Amino acid sequence: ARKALIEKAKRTPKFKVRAYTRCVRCGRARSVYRFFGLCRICLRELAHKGQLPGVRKASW
Amino acid sequence: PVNNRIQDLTERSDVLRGYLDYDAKKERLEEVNAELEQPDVWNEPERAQALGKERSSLEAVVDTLDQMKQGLEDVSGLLELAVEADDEETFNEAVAELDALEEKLAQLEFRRMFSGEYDSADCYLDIQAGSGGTEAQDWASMLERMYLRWAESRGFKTEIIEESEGEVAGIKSVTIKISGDYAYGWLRTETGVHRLVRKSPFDSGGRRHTSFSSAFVYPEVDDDIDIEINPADLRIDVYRTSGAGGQHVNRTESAVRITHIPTGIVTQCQNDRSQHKNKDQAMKQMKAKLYEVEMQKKNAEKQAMEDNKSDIGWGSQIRSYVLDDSRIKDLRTGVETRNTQAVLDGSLDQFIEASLK
Amino acid sequence: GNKIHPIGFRLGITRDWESRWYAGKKQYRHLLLEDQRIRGLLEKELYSAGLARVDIERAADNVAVTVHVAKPGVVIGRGGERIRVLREELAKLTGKNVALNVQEVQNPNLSAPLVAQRVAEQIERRFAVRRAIKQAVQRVMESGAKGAKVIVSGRIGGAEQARTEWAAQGRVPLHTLRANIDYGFALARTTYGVLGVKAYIFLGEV
RNA sequence: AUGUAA
RNA sequence: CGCGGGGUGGAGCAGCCUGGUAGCUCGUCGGGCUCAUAACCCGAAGGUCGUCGGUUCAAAUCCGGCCCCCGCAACCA
RNA sequence: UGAAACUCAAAGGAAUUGACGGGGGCCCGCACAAGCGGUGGAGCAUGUGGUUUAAUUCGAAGCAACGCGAAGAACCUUACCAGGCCUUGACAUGCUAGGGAACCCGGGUGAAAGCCUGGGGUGCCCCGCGAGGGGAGCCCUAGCACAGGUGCUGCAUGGCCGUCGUCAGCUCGUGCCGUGAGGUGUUGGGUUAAGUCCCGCAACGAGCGCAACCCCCGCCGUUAGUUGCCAGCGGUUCGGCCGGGCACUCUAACGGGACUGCCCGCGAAAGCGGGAGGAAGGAGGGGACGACGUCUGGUCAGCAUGGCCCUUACGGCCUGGGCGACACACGUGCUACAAUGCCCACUACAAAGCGAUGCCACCCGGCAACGGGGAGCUAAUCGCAAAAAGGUGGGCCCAGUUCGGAUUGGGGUCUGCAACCCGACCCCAUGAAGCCGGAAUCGCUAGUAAUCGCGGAUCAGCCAUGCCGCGGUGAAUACG
RNA sequence: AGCGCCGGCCAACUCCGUGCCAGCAGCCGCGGUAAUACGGAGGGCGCGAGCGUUACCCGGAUUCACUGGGCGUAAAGGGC
Ligand SMILES: [Mg+2]
Ligand SMILES: [Mg+2]
Ligand SMILES: [Mg+2]
Ligand SMILES: [Mg+2]
Ligand SMILES: [Mg+2]
Ligand SMILES: [Mg+2]
Ligand SMILES: [Mg+2]
Ligand SMILES: [Mg+2]
Ligand SMILES: [Mg+2]
Ligand SMILES: [Mg+2]
Ligand SMILES: [Mg+2]
Ligand SMILES: [Mg+2]
Ligand SMILES: [Mg+2]
Ligand SMILES: [Mg+2]
Ligand SMILES: [Mg+2]
Ligand SMILES: [Mg+2]
Ligand SMILES: [Mg+2]
Ligand SMILES: [Mg+2]
Ligand SMILES: [Mg+2]
Ligand SMILES: [Mg+2]
Ligand SMILES: [Mg+2]
Ligand SMILES: [Mg+2]
Ligand SMILES: [Mg+2]
Ligand SMILES: [Mg+2]
Ligand SMILES: [Mg+2]
Ligand SMILES: [Mg+2]
Ligand SMILES: [Mg+2]
Ligand SMILES: [Mg+2]
Ligand SMILES: [Mg+2]
Ligand SMILES: [Mg+2]
Ligand SMILES: [Mg+2]
Ligand SMILES: [Mg+2]
Ligand SMILES: [Mg+2]
Ligand SMILES: [Mg+2]
Ligand SMILES: [Mg+2]
Ligand SMILES: [Mg+2]
Ligand SMILES: [Mg+2]
Ligand SMILES: [Mg+2]
Ligand SMILES: [Mg+2]
Ligand SMILES: [Mg+2]
Ligand SMILES: [Mg+2]
Ligand SMILES: [Mg+2]
Ligand SMILES: [Mg+2]
Ligand SMILES: [Mg+2]
Ligand SMILES: [Mg+2]
Ligand SMILES: [Mg+2]
Ligand SMILES: [Mg+2]
Ligand SMILES: [Mg+2]
Ligand SMILES: [Mg+2]
Ligand SMILES: [Mg+2]
Ligand SMILES: [Mg+2]
Ligand SMILES: [Mg+2]
Ligand SMILES: [Zn+2]
Repeated sequence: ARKALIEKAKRTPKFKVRAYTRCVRCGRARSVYRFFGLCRICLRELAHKGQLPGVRKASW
Repeated sequence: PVNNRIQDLTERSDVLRGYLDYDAKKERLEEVNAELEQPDVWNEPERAQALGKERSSLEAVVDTLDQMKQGLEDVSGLLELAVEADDEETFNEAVAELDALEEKLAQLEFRRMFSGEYDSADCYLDIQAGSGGTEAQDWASMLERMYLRWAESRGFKTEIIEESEGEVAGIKSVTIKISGDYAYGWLRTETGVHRLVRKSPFDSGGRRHTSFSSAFVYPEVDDDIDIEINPADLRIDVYRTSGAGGQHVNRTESAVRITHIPTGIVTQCQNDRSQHKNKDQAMKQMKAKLYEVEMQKKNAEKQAMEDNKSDIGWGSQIRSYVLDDSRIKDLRTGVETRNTQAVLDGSLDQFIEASLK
Repeated sequence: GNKIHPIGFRLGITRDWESRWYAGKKQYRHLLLEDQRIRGLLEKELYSAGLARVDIERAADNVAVTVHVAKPGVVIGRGGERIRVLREELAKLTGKNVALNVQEVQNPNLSAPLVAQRVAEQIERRFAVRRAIKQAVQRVMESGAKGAKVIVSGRIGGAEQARTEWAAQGRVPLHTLRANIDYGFALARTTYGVLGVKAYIFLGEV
């Protein structure tokens, strides 16, 4: 049960509760960041790639 | 769901026509009808028995699988004639005579269970380690607990009789009392050596490792201790004692000898001065010699089990549960279920019923 | 095992982002997604050209995708034929002023992602993986780079036992921030399975 | 004190 | 029906004769130490006292009957 | 003196590189010691093993699995189970046959999915005033190729990560020694956090590591002065409130500053000890950063991917249930067992962050959860926001108690289609165990441990005592 | 027109089936799911009225060493 779900998460529900974030890149249901539309894994991949504007390795 | 409870009767009848040889019995039943028609068949009434009752033994097979292929086809047209007319009696009348054919079929499937004299005795299950080592003593324990969950499902008693836990970790031997109905019939087709192939948690460099264990199943017969002995086959001889004693040993038949006629065992006594204090002894010792011989028959039968089982060793599998690519091949028949950790939970129906043929 | 990505490690020190613009809390997500689709479409269609970098800029309602490639002609087309053909296919999805540029790749044999796709291509061509790797590192050093390192992981030669082969020359100081090192990755789909490629080129300590 | 068997 | 000694947790044994508490060792179950096991450490559970019949307020214990068990004895012709 | 049958594809000699030793030497790390606070005992939360179940989906397994993938399971999620269902499919592309297909609106049935239906109406584009044939994105039923699978293999794989280990190491080029594996360099003496550097040497160099270059905190300067700040005058309805000014503090960029530089002492040097100057000194405090390789380590359930398997089903939709079970067992935590304490009233001082059916000032209703009004704020302006410990005053007086809040009854608030399984919060009543914890065991050397609160991601809500950050108060002890 | 062989020795390589099973084998060793080592096929190599196997003899065996070996630690200096 994956592609039906990476699809069904897009489609409008019967009640607004049933809507849920999937990672728009890989389809992940867990640890989906609202700000990026991405999961923690994709977020890390792109960040290292440099394809996230302003996003950087945070050191303090 | 009723049109799926007739589809399971179509599968249970084809498997019944496959092992029972629907063709080698439709053909054999025809040659019996050709010999018994002649009025000159009662020439040696012994021969007519093994054919007239054999014809009824093949008409309980051929004719039953004919009334199951035609009777279920008449139900596939009776359930769609009550739906398109809202007729609710034609639908109570196409399942009543459908559950009677499910008993004609379930009864004829007890040609798998009625193949072993007495297949309801509260049997025992003996799992032994061997091969593999510590790995197999773990494997023997997993195979132990698996059958326990099996009996938990179909409704039996799980009283462990004898154990021997492994030295490091695991079980060397177990004896379980499967007290239930058709108990021996179910577990009978488990007698063998089950093979396990996986990464051993006990190997220093975590290698792929094979370990075996056995399961031996016998039904329940009872004590069968002592057997009755009437004096109608005993032949008690009397004579005089030998050696010291004086006059009262020269004119006295104080010694006895009890020779058992059918067994051929002899036994004497001469200890005490009385013929019947000796005859007491000679009955005593005689009971002992028969208890030895009737024991030696059973121990001879015990060695028959030992010498016909064997050997929890390599070239000796009946089923191979390999957990490193998720398969359990029962190389006897042989199914190839991919649910390894579901069979270890007790789903042996997949094997038992299919391997009673 | 361990080593961190050497480009993501130098962003805003020795290395510059590839999608450079601003967006707020309410917009960021949707812009980024289509932006990756831009990267998506072009990555396949422009492969044949020798696609090396995809810099992207945005101003209020319009976006300009500047494509670095070794063979610009293969991108633009005939006298400008496809560069126009692309811009329309592009801004169809985008829906905005999609100025599609091209830029020269001065010496592809000093562009790490380029070197990587070469070898990945080479081993789909059933080449001697060790020879490919030794070759690859030598041109990159010939072209003047102060150092180079290339590694390929997977069923090498088709072998059942996966292995890692690498080769290196000069310096490749991945711990030094001030060292400019281009990095690139290439996936080689074969009959027996996937091979991974890493290419490290040490351009200099800038 | 010990740790079999790819 | 010879005399006399026994039968008690899973095993082996104390406690009876001076009636009211059943205790010791091992084993067993839980937890620890160890990569893991044994050893070791902490804690726990466990017994119709062979039975049947009652004496006494009260029987493992006192007194009989039966059942097995070990030892001795079975001589003079 | 001295066989054979049988049996094995070796038994051996020396030397090489490692690994190990209940061998040695020299070293280091909260490893021990020296201390402080705990865990194991109680109650509860959470994860796991078992067992249970129609299903209690799956993976993780000593260190390095177990508040781990799960940074948000009532339905959704969801991969499991039961039942009701769908066959070109929820999704991709390309056809063939007959049709209009757009698109919007309803009926019945039904738990929904679906099933059986009744309607308005493709405006498109070629000839013509035109009927009308002709374009095709798009649908209906068929037939296809196909899609689809969280099904198997992490022992076929990429990528990513854990780990030894921030450990001080791992190699190459040329030369030299050896028949050869290989050694030399890389060893040795001194020094360092360090294969750090000095000296010596059949070595001479070099690469990956070490260090540095990067970020936060420390001191200071430049630029800049509201939405931030008032040292000084004015007015001051006491609210930087208004004028006014940018000194301050602050904010955020850019720089300076520390290099054993200087003095003394030891030393061949490298360096080591002490002193001054200095905000800072011997690497100033913290972060980022993880060598060749190891664990046939982890992940086919993020994703990619070879091979293998399912095609009216191992695909897909839905409703309900399950993932929350409970005789037990272990890990991680929360609250405690009290007077250096608990409670009540009043009263101060933080930082880092977040904010449009978002935060929501102030007002009213209600014991309260909250509800109803309603100002402000695209954020140094407005709000979350009360920081808590602390401080002042009062009550308690050693009592399983004004400790402790588990359990349960009842009455509600809010979210949400819906709180039976299975949410959080509020209120009244109920007021358990627990009197400091066996064997055993963990963390931490300075703003550290202990303790005290605040914010965020995820998210309708929330089972968060979890995690990631933030500051407040602030120790003990290190012979070895 | 047939016979042997195609892991290395040793010349001739891929597909399917099988899954430490069936089986191969002269030695080293193959087979426990993707086998150039088993069985089949295609393809190839070697010989050809033959091709393989078994047994035996000499050779390789410099491994009884006259040609032409050794005895400190490998087998081997007699206790003197
Ligand atoms: Mg939700
Ligand atoms: Mg045993
Ligand atoms: Mg292990
Ligand atoms: Mg006499
Ligand atoms: Mg007489
Ligand atoms: Mg032993
Ligand atoms: Mg008593
Ligand atoms: Mg124990
Ligand atoms: Mg008695
Ligand atoms: Mg021999
Ligand atoms: Mg010797
Ligand atoms: Mg030696
Ligand atoms: Mg040592
Ligand atoms: Mg420690
Ligand atoms: Mg300590
Ligand atoms: Mg506890
Ligand atoms: Mg799995
Ligand atoms: Mg949660
Ligand atoms: Mg559901
Ligand atoms: Mg692996
Ligand atoms: Mg991997
Ligand atoms: Mg695994
Ligand atoms: Mg060399
Ligand atoms: Mg060398
Ligand atoms: Mg070294
Ligand atoms: Mg060395
Ligand atoms: Mg160095
Ligand atoms: Mg200043
Ligand atoms: Mg420092
Ligand atoms: Mg560093
Ligand atoms: Mg593994
Ligand atoms: Mg549910
Ligand atoms: Mg304040
Ligand atoms: Mg306020
Ligand atoms: Mg209290
Ligand atoms: Mg007290
Ligand atoms: Mg420390
Ligand atoms: Mg929340
Ligand atoms: Mg909190
Ligand atoms: Mg041949
Ligand atoms: Mg060859
Ligand atoms: Mg094969
Ligand atoms: Mg072959
Ligand atoms: Mg061969
Ligand atoms: Mg010879
Ligand atoms: Mg010779
Ligand atoms: Mg000679
Ligand atoms: Mg010799
Ligand atoms: Mg010798
Ligand atoms: Mg001598
Ligand atoms: Mg000698
Ligand atoms: Mg002599
Ligand atoms: Zn993702």
